[PDB]
Parts: sequence; structure tokens; C-alpha cells
Amino acid sequence: DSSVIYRAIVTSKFRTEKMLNFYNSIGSGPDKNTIFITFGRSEPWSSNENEVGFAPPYPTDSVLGVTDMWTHMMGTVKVLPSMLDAVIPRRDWGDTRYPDPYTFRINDIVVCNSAPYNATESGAGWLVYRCLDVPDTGMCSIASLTDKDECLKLGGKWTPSARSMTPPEGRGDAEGTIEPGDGYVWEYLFEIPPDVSINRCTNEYIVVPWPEELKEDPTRWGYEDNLTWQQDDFGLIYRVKANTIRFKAYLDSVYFPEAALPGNKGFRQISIITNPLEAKAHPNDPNVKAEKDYYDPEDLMRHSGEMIYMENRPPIIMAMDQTEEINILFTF
Amino acid sequence: IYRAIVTSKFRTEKMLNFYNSIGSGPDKNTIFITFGRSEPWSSNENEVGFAPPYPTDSVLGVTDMWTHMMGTVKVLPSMLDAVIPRRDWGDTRYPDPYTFRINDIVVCNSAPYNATESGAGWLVYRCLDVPDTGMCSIASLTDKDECLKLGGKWTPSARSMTPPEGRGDAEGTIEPGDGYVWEYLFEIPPDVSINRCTNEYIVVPWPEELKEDPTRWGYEDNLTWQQDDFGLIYRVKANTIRFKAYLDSVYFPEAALPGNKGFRQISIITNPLEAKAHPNDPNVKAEKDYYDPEDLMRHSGEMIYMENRPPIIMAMDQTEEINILFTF
Amino acid sequence: KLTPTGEIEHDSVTGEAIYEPGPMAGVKYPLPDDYNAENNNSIFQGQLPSERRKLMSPLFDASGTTFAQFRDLVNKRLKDNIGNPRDPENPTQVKID
Amino acid sequence: IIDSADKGIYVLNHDEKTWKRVFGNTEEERRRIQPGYANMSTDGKLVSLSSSNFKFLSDNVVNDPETAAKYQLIGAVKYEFPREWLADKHYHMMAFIADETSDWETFTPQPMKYYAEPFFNWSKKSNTRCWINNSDRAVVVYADLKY
Amino acid sequence: MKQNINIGNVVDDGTGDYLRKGGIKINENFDELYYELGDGDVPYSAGAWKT
Amino acid sequence: MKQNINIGNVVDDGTGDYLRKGGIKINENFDELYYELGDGDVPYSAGAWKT
Amino acid sequence: MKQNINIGNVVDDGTGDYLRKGGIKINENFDELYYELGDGDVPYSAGAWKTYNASSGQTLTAEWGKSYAINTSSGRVTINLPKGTVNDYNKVIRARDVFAT
Repeated sequence: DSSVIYRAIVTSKFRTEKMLNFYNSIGSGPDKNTIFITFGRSEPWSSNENEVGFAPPYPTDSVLGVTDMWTHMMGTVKVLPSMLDAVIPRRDWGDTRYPDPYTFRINDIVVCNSAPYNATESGAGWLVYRCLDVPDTGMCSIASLTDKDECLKLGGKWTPSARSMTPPEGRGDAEGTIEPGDGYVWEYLFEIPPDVSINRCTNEYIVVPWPEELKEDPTRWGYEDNLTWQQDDFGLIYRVKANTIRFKAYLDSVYFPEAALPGNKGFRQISIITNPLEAKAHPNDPNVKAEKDYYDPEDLMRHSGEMIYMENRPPIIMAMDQTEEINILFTF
Repeated sequence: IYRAIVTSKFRTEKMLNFYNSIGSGPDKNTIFITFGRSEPWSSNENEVGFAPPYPTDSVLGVTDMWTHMMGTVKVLPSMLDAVIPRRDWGDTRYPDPYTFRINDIVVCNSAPYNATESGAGWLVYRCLDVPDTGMCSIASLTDKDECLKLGGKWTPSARSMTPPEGRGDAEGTIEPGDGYVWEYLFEIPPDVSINRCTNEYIVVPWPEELKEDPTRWGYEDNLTWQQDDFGLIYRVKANTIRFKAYLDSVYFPEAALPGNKGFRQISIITNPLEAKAHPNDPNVKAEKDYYDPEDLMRHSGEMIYMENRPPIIMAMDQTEEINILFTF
Repeated sequence: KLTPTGEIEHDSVTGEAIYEPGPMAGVKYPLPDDYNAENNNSIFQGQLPSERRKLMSPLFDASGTTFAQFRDLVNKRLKDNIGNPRDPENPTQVKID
Repeated sequence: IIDSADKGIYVLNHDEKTWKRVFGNTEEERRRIQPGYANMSTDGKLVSLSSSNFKFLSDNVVNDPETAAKYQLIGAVKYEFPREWLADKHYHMMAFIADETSDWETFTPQPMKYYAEPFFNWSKKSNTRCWINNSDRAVVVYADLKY
Repeated sequence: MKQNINIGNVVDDGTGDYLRKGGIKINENFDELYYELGDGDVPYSAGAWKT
Repeated sequence: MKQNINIGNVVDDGTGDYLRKGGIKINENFDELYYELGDGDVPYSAGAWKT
Repeated sequence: MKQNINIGNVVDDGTGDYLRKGGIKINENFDELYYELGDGDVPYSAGAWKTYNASSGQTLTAEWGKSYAINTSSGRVTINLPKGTVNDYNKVIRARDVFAT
């Protein structure tokens, strides 16, 4: 018989922690990672590639796989940390599109002010609430239990019966809908100012603020008001437990006209690289990390730096005067 | 519809950042490790086969763990090492001491049967090529080359004559003859070996620590052609860090006193802040090696990793040791 | 224990020194006198009672001790068991979720 | 320091009657009470005592037969809990209220605190619950202006 | 006063003195012996004189 | 002849002088430097002379 | 500088130095107490001095009981002696010619 048998878990926060760290690790020049993103392979996977249902071959990782990916590479683009943001899935009160706009489950996080139907309050950016408590009547995820409280006493999920009457409101620390009456209670987080909403937010994913960037303005994020008791905090992402970072990048034909030219079959596959070094005429010369935003693959040293992530797609065709955008996210 | 992958290196990469991220004082993480819960799981908890209840993650779960917490210990980055599973040439006890698979990593000189060469620390070789005769992981293929040309794994029939040798680039006992060929990596100096190495896991050197001595690690010899390189950990692709910590009764005599039923469960915490008499007073990150959970602010810092065990009983003048391995 | 002519003997090919339950292995011991006087009775009493149980060397005439902070205990010790070569046959420790 | 057994909360009606524990009469919730951490604040008609401490003796339930079975296991235990609403802000307060007509003599884990409810002084006159923020800031809460 | 640290006879013998009693048997012996010429911090090749 | 003792490392290990080796090894290391100074149970700040 | 080796208080108590740090606190202790008087493996009842060289500096200074046998050949030696000396006195210093430069 097994003598010792033990149990241990990592908190979801540690996901976040890695991220926040990982966010820290992109450097400017020195001793912190620098990131280039690359596309290539005009060459067709196979004649099918155009047709529907075609799945390009699953990429290969090897010094061989590297070389090949490194071989075809059309172009390269750097990444500034400010294009990297933490994000959580956006969910708006009252939104028809998505299921149960009016039915919220405990700890769900609800955005307000996002949309006209959503919007309670004018002259304010988007709001972010989390829903602490849900109506008592409902159904339990564990089929054995018909009581919310009993469902939760065991800890199984609970879905409430009664829909929300109104989207949550108030800066107020507790303050969902407590006095007059409702089944839901709502927790407030911070408010999002519109420009960032507009520029950052994807209707699936709100963009979540950095603790650092927060240190600058607690107000612009509406966080200044509260109560922390740890003093300054700003570690808000811990509270929301965002595990997801959004890479944003912008491709333009101009840096790489050659792959942009009419008749290019476009690039099949994508690759990101970290801390590559410049090309050098003399191999004894000291290595140089790459400042400029784009490099033709030539101007980069062969194989310098490490590429973490490789990708293969059906061909995508860049075109001149087009401006194409790439987003890649990460859950650590 | 596209296909995409992350390199195994990125496992390593996470670590290196994460390794970078433990700070001393400022603006970089500090790590405390905590034990607690004298309280018995259940009367059984002692008995064989007892498995403590699967832990819970929540502000509630936190609080409780934060409640019982006996003691706390910091971690210096020098107690954090990259490690890979140790496998020695020729060790009888474990299967196929003499049978190596492509890209396996072999330590030499570790033991007398291992040891080829006196007066040198441990060696680390990787095995490029394996004897031609063997077995394929794919039952359909009888050729190593065909098995591998397709990429199925191959198990070689013929054992190695000797553990590999020489600093040079693939050695491999290639000329005179053998089925194995060998690539050299670095040599491990003895002092680090004895103290760091767990017979399952050798300790792998940090690049910075590598930046200090290429020689003490035997890496000075090679060839990088990038100038300094030192990114060696990429080559071994270690995804696994070993936390080492030291518990001592002296810092926490109270839990050490005769008759304690010991601590059930373990928890690590990052960047807690000191206790303050006045909450308006500015926060202070925690330098000292141990803090009574009291001397730490309630709930301060984040605990990434929670743990539950059958009870372990500390005793004074006993000295208890903890190792933890994260695979990124 | 075995220490031919200059030095303790460690086993072949694996190089490990040899211990036995050396003579007078299990013995009561007297706790005879002095500690009570020698201490003066500190360590929240238990002066002789605390005693520092069992193995530890300080009697100072010993083969096995040499010089270290720590003597390990392979009993009451765990790698659990997983994965990699080396590792125990019996996990003595395991982990479930 | 202020210590030992009583941990008492006492209730006064009358002033002929006496001092009376209500929440006190437990042994357990005594331990919840802490000199540094535990604090009371009343609003109107409700009363809020802090507890920053929680652990349970009882809430574990045993035998976990399903996992006991699948793991070929005897014993273990379930780690179980009732639900209390904790402050998610760090230091993560827990509260207890008598909410009915003022007091009404039971205290309970609370559907939630209005955060940091203790330390908020109660005013009848111009009724507010005021406290001084850390980083030396005056916090005031009040109700006003139903149109 | 040489403060001889004693071992019982052969190795393995249950007798001895102590690693504890050796402590300060060891150290005073130093002090006593050393503080003669070494007279605190540093020994004097010119010798130690105590007024 | 100073008879330095080698030092074991941090863990139970069979390498190096085991303490009973050190026993009388250090105890010697005394008398040597000691006798050359002490000449018997007392050390001499003025040093010692040998007939 | 004597490298005095502690143990905590009473026997059997938690506090004490180490077996491990027992050494080299104890051994280097030998060396220094030796090294001034001994020079090498063996002590000198007649004492031991350590050559300061004309080659090294034009100056040495202040070692109280560390005696020197002095070279001026390479350069003139300017030897300064400990300053301010508190209430000590009694301290003899020894400088000599191991040869005459």
C-alpha cells in the first residue's frame, strides 16, 4: 500500500504571475527579451491549399524545422511592450447576441456602459462588474441538488432562475442591487475610459490594465476610489485573475514590398522570434540586438535568438496599400 | 485551417524570465514558503494510504491556509536551479544502463562504474546516434533508419561499450567503432555536483552563472561562433526548476516542541509585505529568511501553489528539507 | 566501519561507504550524571530528558560521522515516484488530484 | 495586550437588567475575535463586527467514498465549507451583523460587507460612516437625494 | 590547561568526551594558548607583553 | 607536519577524515604547534627552549 | 581576528555553531596563530618573520607584532607605524636586515 499520498495545486494567480513577469521581460535594449514576428513561405503547401477544408501541415520543431521556417521567411516585425495587454473575455449586461444576457452566474464579470442597451450612465467609459451572488432559485450544476445554497455548500456551480432586472451600478464596494430587491448581487471593479475601450477592446475581450500603468493613474481607470487596506495595491489583475495577454501587431506592405507585390501567393506560415541578433559582416564581431521595427530576414543574423512559436496556415496573401493586422494572445 | 506550435524552448524561456524575476529587495519577486495546519485532517490521517482532501483555491481556501500557517521561509535565487532528469551510463540497478536512445543525455564520471576519468567533475553527453539494430516504437518498421525517417521512435539492440569521452564535438566513439555516437556538452564541477545533484535530477547551470565561469562548467571549450552564447540551457531544453529550501526548528521552536502532530499542508508565497503597527505606514517587502506568519501582514503577497499532505511531524533538533520541482 | 589502513571503504563501481549496525548496536546508555550538573538544567527543563535523542555523534569517537551539518535519513524520505530514470521502485509518497 | 477567556460581546437593553452575551455564548466565535483585527461599526439598524480570522474545525466531512473507492482508499476526508462573503481586497475582511430591527441578537456571516464597514464611525446626526483611509485620506459614506 | 581534547582509545568506542565539551575545550585552548602571544586579534611575531 | 585535517561536506559522506580521524589529528595539531610553544601543559608567551 | 568559534550556551540546546563550520574556523585559526609564529608547517619557538621586499613598495606600515627583514635595494623603504595607538604601549615592533641594503 502507498504510504504517503499528498495533494497540491497551483493557484490560477500563478498563471497571471508568469504573465506579469513575462510582460516585464520584454526589454527596451538590454538584458530583457526582444521580440520579432515573422512571416514567410510564398511557396504553396499543396495545390489543394486554396480549396476549402485544407489544413496546412502541422508545423515541425527541430533545428531542421527552424532552418526551414528560417529559410522562407519573408519579413520580420518587432513588438513594443505597450502593444501587449492583459485581457479577459468581455461580457456585457443585456447583450442579446450571447446567451443569457440577463442571467449571470456567481463571480462572472460583467461590463457596463459598453453599449446603448447596456449603458446605464452617460459621460463615463465602460464599467466592469463581477457578479457575486445570483438569484436563489435556479438549477445546480450537480444534478443532485435543487438548492442554490445547498448546491454551493458542496461547491457545485449554480445557475440562477431569475434573470437580472437591471445591469449593476455604483462605484460602491459591495453594491449590486442589495436593498430593494433582486437575486443577483454585483461587485464593482473599475471603470474603463472610452478611448482605450474603443482602441483596445474587442467585443469578446476587454483589455485589462497593467499594475504599472495603473500606478500612473488610478483615476483614469476609476480605481483611485478604493479602500484597499494594503496601501497602494494596483495589483488589480490579481483580483480579476486575467490569465491572457494580447499581442497586437501591425503589418504594412511598405516594409516588405517584395512579399507585397501583385501576384505573391502570400505567406503560408508565421513565426515569432525572441532576441535575434543583427547580421554581421565579420563573424567575430560582437552580437547586436535588434532595435528597428522590421528587418528583411537578411539584415538579421542567421538563427540568432530563440523562436518560441511556429505556425502554419493556408496561404494568406498580403497586398500593397492593404494594412493587415495580427493578434495573438496567450494564456500562461 | 492553420496549424501552429510553441517550441519546447519556450518552456525553458518561461523559467529564465521566472528565474530572473525573483528579486532581492526591489520591484522583483520575493518568495516565501509556508507550512501549517497542526490540525488533523481526520483521525485516519496518520494511517497508511491516507490522502488529504484535494485542496481548494479561493479567497476562502487562501484564508484557511493563511490561517493555520505555522511558519514562512524565503528563497534565494541561488536555491533555484535548472535541472534535468539524471541518467548515468552503466548503472546496473536501473534498466538498460547500456542502452541509450537518440538525444538522451548521459552523465559520466558520476560513479566508479560510471567513472572513466578521475580528476574531472561530472560530464554530460548526449547520444546522437544509436546502434543500427534495435526496435522501433512503431511495430510496423524493422529499420532504424526507416523508423526514424518516418520519425517513429527506435530502440537500439546493441549496448554501449563505454560511456562517451572527449570535449570535442561528436566524438562519438565514431571512428574505431560503436553503435552510439556522442556529443559533448559541458562538465559539471564536483562541488556543485555533490551539493546540488539529486540522483534523479542533475542541476543545470544558469546562463548568468555560466557567464561567470565557462571553465568551471567546462563550457569554455566550445565553438559557439556567436561569441559568448552561454544560452546552453536551450540546448538541454530543461523545462524544470528545482526549488530547494531549508526548514529549521530554531526559527520556529513553538511548532518544534515535543508532541506536535506536525503540519499537514504546505504553501509558498511571493512578495508579502511586512507587518506594520499602523496601516498607513508604508509597506515593506520581506527580507529575512523566516517570519512568523504573524510578523507578516495578513494575506500579504501571493501564494501560487498550495499543498496538502498526510501529517508530517517536525521535531526540534531535527532538520527538515523540502525540494520542489516546477515543470513549466 | 571498514577503513583499511588509512581510510573508510566505499563500495565498488558505485562508490558508497559501508555502515553496519556496529557492535553494541542497540544499547540503553546510562544517562549517568553530568548533564544535570553540566547543563545546570536549561532548555525549558528536559535538560537530561531532552538529551538530543539517538544517533547524533557528539560522543566524538566515531567512524560514521566525519564532518557535516547534516546526516540524511533515507527512511522517512521520499521522491514520490514518477517518470524519469533513477527514482524509487516504491513511491513511499504519491500525489493525486 | 488583552487576552484570555471572555472574548465577550455583551448586549444592553434595560439598564436594570444586566450585561448579556449573545454572539459571545459560543466558545468558537471567541477565537474569531481579535484585538488588532476584529472591529465593530454600526450603521443605522445594523451592526458590523469584523473578523479577519477564519478557520474551521468541523467543516471537513469524512470518508469521501467515491475517491476512497477510485483511489482504493480508506479515510482521507472531504475539505468542505459553508459560504461566507469575504472581502476580495487584500487583508480580506470577514464580517458579522445583527440585521433586523437594530441588533435583534443574532450575528451571522454576512451576504456581504460594505467594504471596511468597521472603523467607520456612525453618526446619527447627518448620519455617515466615516473613516480615515490609509495613505491618510478621509473617507465618508452617506445616503442622499432620492430625487 | 593545554586543555587536551580526549578521545577514548580506538575509533567506534562508545566512550569519548563530547563535541559539545570539546567546544570551549577546543576554543579556550585556542584562547588560553593563543591569547598568550596572539593576545586577542592577531599574534605578534614580536611577541605579546601584558602590562 | 602541521597536520591539517581535511573537511567533510555538508552531508553524510564517506569522504574525508571521519571525526575520529580528526580526533587526535587536531589534538595532535595542538601539541605540535603547542609543544614547540608550550613545552608541557602551559604555553609560553616568551616562547619555549629545549635542552 | 582570533576566529573564535562559538557554540550556543548550554549543551543540548538548539544553538551552536556547526560541525561543518567547526572546521576552517578552527583550521584557519591554526594557520594564523601558526602563520605569524610558524611560517609554513612548523612553529618557531625562536619566532618567525616575513620578508617585506624593496621590490613591492617604497612603503610598508603598521603591523604591530609582524616583524620584517627589510630590503631597500629596489627602492627606498619608507616605513610608517601605527598611528594614535590609544592606550596600548608595551608593543614592540621588530625591523631588521635579513641582508644589508
